[PDB]
Amino acid sequence: VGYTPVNPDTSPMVAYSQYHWHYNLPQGMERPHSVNRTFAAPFQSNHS
Amino acid sequence: EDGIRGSEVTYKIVLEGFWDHHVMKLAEDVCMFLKDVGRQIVEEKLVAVRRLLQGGAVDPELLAAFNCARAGPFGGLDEYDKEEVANFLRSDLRRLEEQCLSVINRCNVPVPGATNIYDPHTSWPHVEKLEPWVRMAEFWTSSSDTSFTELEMSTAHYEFRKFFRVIICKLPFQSTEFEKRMYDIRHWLHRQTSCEFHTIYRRNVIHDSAVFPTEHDPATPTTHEHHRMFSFALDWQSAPVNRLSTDTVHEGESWDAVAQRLGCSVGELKDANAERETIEAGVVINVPVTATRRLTSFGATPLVLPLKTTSAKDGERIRTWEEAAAILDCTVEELQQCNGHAALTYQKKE
Amino acid sequence: SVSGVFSKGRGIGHEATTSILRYIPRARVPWQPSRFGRENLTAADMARLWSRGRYRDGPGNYNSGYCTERTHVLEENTVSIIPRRELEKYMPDITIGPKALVTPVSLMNARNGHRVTHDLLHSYDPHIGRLGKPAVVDHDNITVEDPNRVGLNAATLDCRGRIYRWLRRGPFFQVDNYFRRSVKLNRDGTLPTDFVHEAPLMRKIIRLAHRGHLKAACEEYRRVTTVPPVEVYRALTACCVPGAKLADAVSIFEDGDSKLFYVSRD
Amino acid sequence: MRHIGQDVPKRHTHFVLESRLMYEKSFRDCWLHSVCRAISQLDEPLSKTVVGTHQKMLQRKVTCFQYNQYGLFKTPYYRLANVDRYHAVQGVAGTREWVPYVNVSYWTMNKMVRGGNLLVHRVHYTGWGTDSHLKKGGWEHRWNKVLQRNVLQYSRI
Amino acid sequence: SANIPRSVWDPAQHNPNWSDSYGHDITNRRAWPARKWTVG
Amino acid sequence: LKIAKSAFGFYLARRGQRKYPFLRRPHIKNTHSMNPSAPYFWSFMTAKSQMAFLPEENYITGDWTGKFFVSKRQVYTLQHATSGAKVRVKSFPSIFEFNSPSRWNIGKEMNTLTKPRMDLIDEQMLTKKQRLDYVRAGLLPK
Amino acid sequence: YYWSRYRMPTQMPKFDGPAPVAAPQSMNSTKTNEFIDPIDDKFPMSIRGPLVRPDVPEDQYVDSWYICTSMTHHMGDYRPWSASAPPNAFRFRPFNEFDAKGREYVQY
Amino acid sequence: MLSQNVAKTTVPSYYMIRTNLPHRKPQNQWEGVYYYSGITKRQRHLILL
Amino acid sequence: VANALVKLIPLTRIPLKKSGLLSVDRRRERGQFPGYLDGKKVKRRFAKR
Amino acid sequence: DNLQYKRYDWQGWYQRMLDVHNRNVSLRCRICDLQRLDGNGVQFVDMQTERRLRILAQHRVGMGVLKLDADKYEDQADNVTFGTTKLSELLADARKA
Amino acid sequence: MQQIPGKVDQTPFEEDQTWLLHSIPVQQLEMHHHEKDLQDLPFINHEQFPRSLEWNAP
Amino acid sequence: ANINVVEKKKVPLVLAQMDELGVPRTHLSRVLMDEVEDSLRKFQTYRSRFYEWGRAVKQFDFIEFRRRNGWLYDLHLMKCTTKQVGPLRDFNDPDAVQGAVATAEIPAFFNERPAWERPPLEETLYVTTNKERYDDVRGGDIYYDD
Amino acid sequence: SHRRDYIRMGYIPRYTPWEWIAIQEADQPLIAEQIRQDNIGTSYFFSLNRYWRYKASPHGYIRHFENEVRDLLQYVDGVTPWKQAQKIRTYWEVRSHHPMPQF
Amino acid sequence: GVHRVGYTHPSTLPVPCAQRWDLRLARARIFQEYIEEKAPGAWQLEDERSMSPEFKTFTGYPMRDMRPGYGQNLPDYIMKKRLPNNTHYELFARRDIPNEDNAMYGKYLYDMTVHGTSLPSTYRMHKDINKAQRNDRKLSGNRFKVLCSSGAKNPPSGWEPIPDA
Amino acid sequence: QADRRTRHHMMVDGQINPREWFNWHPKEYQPWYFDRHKFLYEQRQYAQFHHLLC
RNA sequence: CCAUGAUAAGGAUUAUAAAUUGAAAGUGUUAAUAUCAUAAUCAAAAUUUAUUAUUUAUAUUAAAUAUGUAUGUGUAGAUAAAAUAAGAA
Ligand SMILES: [Mg+2]
Ligand SMILES: [Mg+2]
Repeated sequence: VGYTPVNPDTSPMVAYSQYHWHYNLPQGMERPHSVNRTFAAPFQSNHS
Repeated sequence: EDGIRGSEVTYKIVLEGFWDHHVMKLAEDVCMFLKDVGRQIVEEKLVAVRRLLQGGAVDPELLAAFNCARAGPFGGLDEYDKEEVANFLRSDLRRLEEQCLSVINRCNVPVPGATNIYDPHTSWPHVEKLEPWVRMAEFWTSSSDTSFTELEMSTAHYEFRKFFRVIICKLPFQSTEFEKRMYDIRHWLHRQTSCEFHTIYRRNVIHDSAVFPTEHDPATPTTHEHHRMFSFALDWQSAPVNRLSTDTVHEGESWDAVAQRLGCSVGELKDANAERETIEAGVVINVPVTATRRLTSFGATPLVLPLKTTSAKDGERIRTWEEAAAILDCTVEELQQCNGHAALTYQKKE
Repeated sequence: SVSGVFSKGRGIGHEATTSILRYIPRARVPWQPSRFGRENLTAADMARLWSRGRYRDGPGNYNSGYCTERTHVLEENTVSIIPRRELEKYMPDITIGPKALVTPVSLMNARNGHRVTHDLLHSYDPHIGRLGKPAVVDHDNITVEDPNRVGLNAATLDCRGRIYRWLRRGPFFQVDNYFRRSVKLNRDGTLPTDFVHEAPLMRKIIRLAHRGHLKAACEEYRRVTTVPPVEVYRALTACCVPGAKLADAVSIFEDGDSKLFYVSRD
Repeated sequence: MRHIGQDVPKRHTHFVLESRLMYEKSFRDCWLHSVCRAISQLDEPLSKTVVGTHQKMLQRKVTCFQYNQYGLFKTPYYRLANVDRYHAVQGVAGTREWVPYVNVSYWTMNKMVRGGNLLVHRVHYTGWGTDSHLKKGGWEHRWNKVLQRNVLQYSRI
Repeated sequence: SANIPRSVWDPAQHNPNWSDSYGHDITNRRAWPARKWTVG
Repeated sequence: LKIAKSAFGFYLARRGQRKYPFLRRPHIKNTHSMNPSAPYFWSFMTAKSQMAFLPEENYITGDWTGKFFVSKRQVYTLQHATSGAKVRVKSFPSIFEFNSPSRWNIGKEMNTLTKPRMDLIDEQMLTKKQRLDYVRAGLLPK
Repeated sequence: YYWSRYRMPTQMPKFDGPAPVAAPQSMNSTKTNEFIDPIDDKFPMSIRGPLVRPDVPEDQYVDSWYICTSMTHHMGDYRPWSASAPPNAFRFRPFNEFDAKGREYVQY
Repeated sequence: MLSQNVAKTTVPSYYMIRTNLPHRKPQNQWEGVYYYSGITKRQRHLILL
Repeated sequence: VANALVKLIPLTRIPLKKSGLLSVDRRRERGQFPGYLDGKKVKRRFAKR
Repeated sequence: DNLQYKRYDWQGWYQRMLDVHNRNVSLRCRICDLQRLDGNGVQFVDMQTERRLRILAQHRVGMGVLKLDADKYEDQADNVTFGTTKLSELLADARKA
Repeated sequence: MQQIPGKVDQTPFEEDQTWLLHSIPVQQLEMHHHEKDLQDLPFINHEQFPRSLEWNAP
Repeated sequence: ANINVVEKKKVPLVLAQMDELGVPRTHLSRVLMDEVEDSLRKFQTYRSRFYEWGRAVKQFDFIEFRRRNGWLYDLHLMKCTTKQVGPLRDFNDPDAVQGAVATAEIPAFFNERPAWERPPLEETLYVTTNKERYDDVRGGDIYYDD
Repeated sequence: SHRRDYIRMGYIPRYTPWEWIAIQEADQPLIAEQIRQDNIGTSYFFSLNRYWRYKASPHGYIRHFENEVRDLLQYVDGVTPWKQAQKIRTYWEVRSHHPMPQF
Repeated sequence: GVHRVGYTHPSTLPVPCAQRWDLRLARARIFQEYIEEKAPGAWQLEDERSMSPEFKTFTGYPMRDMRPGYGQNLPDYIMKKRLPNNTHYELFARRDIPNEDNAMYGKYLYDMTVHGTSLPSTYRMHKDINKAQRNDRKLSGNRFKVLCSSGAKNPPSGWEPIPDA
Repeated sequence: QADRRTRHHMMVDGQINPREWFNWHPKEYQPWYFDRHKFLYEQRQYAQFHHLLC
């Protein structure tokens, strides 16, 4: 509510809601993420 | 030291959550992880040690390291034979097996009904508590332009908190592999929890009596006056001082005369200079690093250039700047920096 | 019926490109198609806008000493300016000139990345102080007026995203930009190494190292702004040999190599 | 500008950005400023090497240099305005109307705590708290303990 | 070494003193009858 | 605020008579800056050491067109008296000029030569209510 | 959409019918808490006992954020006091010989 | 064109103003930093040749 | 002292407990609080409007 | 940082800020291990040398452990250089005994 | 306390009167501490990171 | 993912040891040194690069690269999850109304209708698109499977 | 991955599974400077004196800035004409013309 | 007592020994130490409050020095003082700003990568939508205010605005 | 000055005004490429057949 | 500068046991009504405002600049606060 939106990381009313993980559940990592391993980008700098 | 109280390397991982139970359960997780990885590494090291105990040669290099002393405790150059050295090596490996076994045996204590990760006798790594960070915020809940009283009467207290557990692992040796697993636990940490890594390891330092020689106090002492504010920036160089490793041989000089002037044995001065068999006047020589009389850069006595009979340019007096700058082998601007009087009066040094 | 802030404006880019480029439709920002930015201000208007926005120090403010009005009104009272020739009679003039506004490169880290003590922050990157063209800082010519408008002005039109950019900059930004916009390999494959103003310093280092003064030489190496020639590295390591200093020879070499373009690989 | 197409509901939020730049200017000028102060005011000799007429001369030279630096940021921190990054409400620091670790004004702290946005914990309004250190000597003591772990636990070299 | 330690997956290294997950926690929440004796 | 004497009248709240921590009040209003002391003459509201240099503000620092008033922490120097040049200071309503030069001023800051709160009051900057309240305190005659 | 997350997964319970047994409902002048349970507070402390929450070692409780109440950091599971101490520990105690302070100064 | 190019925002409305629904995803703690390790077709070809 | 004495001579607990030595009274100075003048008990001045 | 300052434009300056907040490198040695025969057969630190070591480094010794905390430079590498230097310079002076 | 040799000096006074009648001043302005000034006042107690107050440097 | 890639991350440790041991790293076959150099560019980075590697420009450039190769599936910013997985009923009660305490995004292969319940090869014999209703949906799901 | 009840039926691992740790740890690079190898020695003369862009930079307290101070002095002295710095007055020199400067 | 501090050079003693002051000068060279020449011998005062176990406030270290006049002004204070660089002040300078996301990335960059386009702020969008709604019923409660006026005052050669009623 | 083409209007001539940036499904801003110079059936209008190409 | 929302203060009868003497009815700053205007601190500044516990007679201005005024028989009218580690029936 406002012209300035809530930032979802710092607000416990987002973080601990039913659509996210409450602080009384067991806090482990949900799923692993391998991004860089599956499909990797070649290095091209913006600068020469 | 034996048992729990001693190690080569200590890592302390300081875990921090927003809620106490978070950090407690994280510490159980990470702890059991390092228990397994630790047992694997230390077991590997243990088999390497048991093999080295069973037998092996000795480096020529390790033997050389036992035998570098000008005099040992019995007052002469001591000859360690390869046997003795191997025996030192062996004794240390013995101790390392005891330590490895101690770590492994504590890895195997903490079973499911019986797990206590707080005491260090019962587990590896163990866990220490660390007092929580608690900041209390005091503030007005009122929005009132009119009265200070009403603002004070509405005051709230809320706290920010941060909770900490510490994980201690002491290892008998250093393994980059363990260190790697450990740094990488930051990628799988629990939600909204972070960590620090404290390392305390053992490292060889080297004290050079060559670079930091031990000499008598100077013939003139230093006052409180070399210690004013900004004396640190003005009156002192950073240690160590530069002592020249190179000296030029004067005309009348000889091997032993040069050695005497530099404070060496003639043997030393010949070893450092091994290329040269004989030393002529005006030749550049290497000063053996142990020499007692080595000179410091730019002695406190100023080089003076008198005008006198100069070059063949006059044969009477020296005159122009670029001339004296060619003589002293320096920039003309430096030469001018040093001499204020001769630079202000004129450039032809009238 | 029409109320503008500015009467007239101008194009950022010039005839040859524009006259042809117009036949290709360009997508403007959907919610605000027309863009009038601070590149588009006229010369006069830019001057005015650039004076304002700097609290008290800045030339816009009537009492900064840079004011061009001959008269100013405080609560119906008209005050006539005191000319500076007159101000000086009781208030002595101690003025160094523009060199006073620029510290050496040596101090850039003490100062959190800057050489310039001016009132606006000065970035060494191309974009923050960009007008139409890329920003470039003159260290000789720094003035209070700031004609090139490279400083980061806090209150001007269009400033906000610039300020935000400046606050996001990486830990070495000032330093890195300063270093890469100068000091770069020539189009021939030659090293940047030979510069007229630094030459006597390199000479002095070499000279010092040949007489075996390792510390004095290293102490002069510190004050070098530009890549030092190969001869310096040769001299310096040759000096490390007789006293056996290996750690020092190695850190010298490694310093000149793959930092400074591999001058050190010889 | 001139209130045409303004993006933020409060115009004054921009001032907050201005403030940031002030701190930036201070980082750029602090060391310099303080050195020039210390060398200027020093009555004792500077050192063994710089004394007497040279020192007097150098002192004046330095304060002349320091006066010449236009825009050098000398303003003491407690005189800079504290203004919220959210609603641009201002408060005096060290007063109950400014909340230091979030750096927001009382007004915003209240709003943000009551609708849950900040994560804090409520503690009885009348005491010292949950915290041991505050419980002992109050604000000053905790202030001290912070000094102790930032500085004094080190034996500097 | 290996990324996943032998102790985990190799039955030669099986730990006989480990118990399954369910058993201990079932055993734990047990509240035995408080009237073990007459009189008390 | 009740009355807006400046822009800030709109932005600021008074909060009744509210206490601030020692020697930090948001607005520096030095009512005391001219507060006569014979024995403390050289130590009161002046430099803590007589070996301090005069402030920034006694010097022309850069290329100037000219100024309107000099700052009030500028210190009055023999040349201020002798040179016969305009010396202005920003006070309220508008500006105070040092017109009649005296050596008795020398060595003090103009803070100290300019009475911040005058015993003189304009009846025309006062509301009829405010004028009433100034008659109650026994300032204005009526 | 980013918002596609905040949809309801399940159909939420409808409000079909009347206020619950002994609901707070307020007549001409009544001081009414929606908060306090009408039936379980009226029930004598003598009988029910001073407990607000199950009597269990407090490490199992967390002081809730935003709610004045405590919750259990393992949802609803409960371990009795007996599970904190060693088997048959006198006054559940790490060791039976002494109280905490007794343990400290014996050790010293 | 590309069918994974998909609206992340809702149709603009007052529902963005009047509601505490967040305008971006919260950061994902366990997703690594994206960085560049990988080679071109051209480069692989150069190596093979 | 009384609690120590009881740990030492167990039976001595019965006189002690009856004379209310072992009994603990729970009392505290009021927490500090800026609303009150003295910081503890005294509310600030009130005036009718 | 693995949380918030992990991944975007602020990850850089926050990282550097932690690193500079952490520059301190603690250098320890037991005075016990300094008493050993030197390469020349003379004991490296004897009783008098130890007394001189203690008086020179005042509060920098405790429980018979000499501890130098090197904070001078922003980077840990430079602080081990610095710390190591001060150590050998202090030993060099203590050894005058 | 070590002092510079050759400097005329005083010893801490034993007599109460010697303390009381000497020219020692009282604190008058706001008071400063070279480290603690960065954390502004005791009530604004600035904290860069939320480390435990008992945190111990390794 | 393929786990065993972690082993390559040993390599920059081994290389460091080879320098402590005096094994010149340039006697390694051209072949092996290609594989190793690859392994390096996967896991090794310097303190320099590390200060700059999280800039948003580089993160979003990596996203752009993935977009031109049409692989957006895994990226965080760039994927919108739609499908929700309903609760499991109990015969202990139809009455009890379940509600979600927490929510997690996890790959669909954890719970997917058992292969003998669903029609035979779906990828090949059915063209499926998940899309959004255009019309206003009073209640029910805003996405359907066409 | 075989556990069909993973979040749905309420099973949440208390310990993060080995396979996941492997993936996580295998995604990010390792910093080279973390490996800590010193077999040469400490560089007394050259290291702290290295080229300015990569330099060892002093921090915090002003003492540690000895190098910088020298430079700032040199610079200042070079830029600042005595002709100008003459004119800066001390309070007592100014007050000498007040009719009662000393008591 | 008022005395002259005194020093016996070891060459003059009937046993040479290393004088504590001499050692002090050694220690001052090693850790470069300002030796305050004017430090009054009489003024040794420990800070009772923090240094005595008798007060609840006991930290073991001298928290403040007990010198009444001491001020941020003095060269001595300046010499031992923590500079503001890389302290919390810097952290505030960077992380506390009006729209917190502008700390992590350029808005335009983000918008253009995620959405196809730059997006206006929520506030701006509100004023936009409102104009559209209320331009649909009433007309001409309006005004025409631009940044640059020339585009309206001399419009291009084409541009014949559709008449309205 | 201004007119129906230039002003903000929810609706122009009884139908939704296509000129408003906010009258479109945000998905329409997502980036796409020009097809037309490619082979007939690769183009986007034939998308229902794309899974089938040869 | 017209341009809705939302959190203050304000003791009056659920009591003693293993237990809190602070309340929802709303106090500038916050989200759909627009159609006069750049007013915002980065120092050193101008009292009229209900809503504020100041140091009262041995010793009295040193560091950011820091208050010159009212001795009058503890003396009108009228007002303030407290039953909480204190001591009141
Ligand atoms: Mg209201
Ligand atoms: Mg402004």
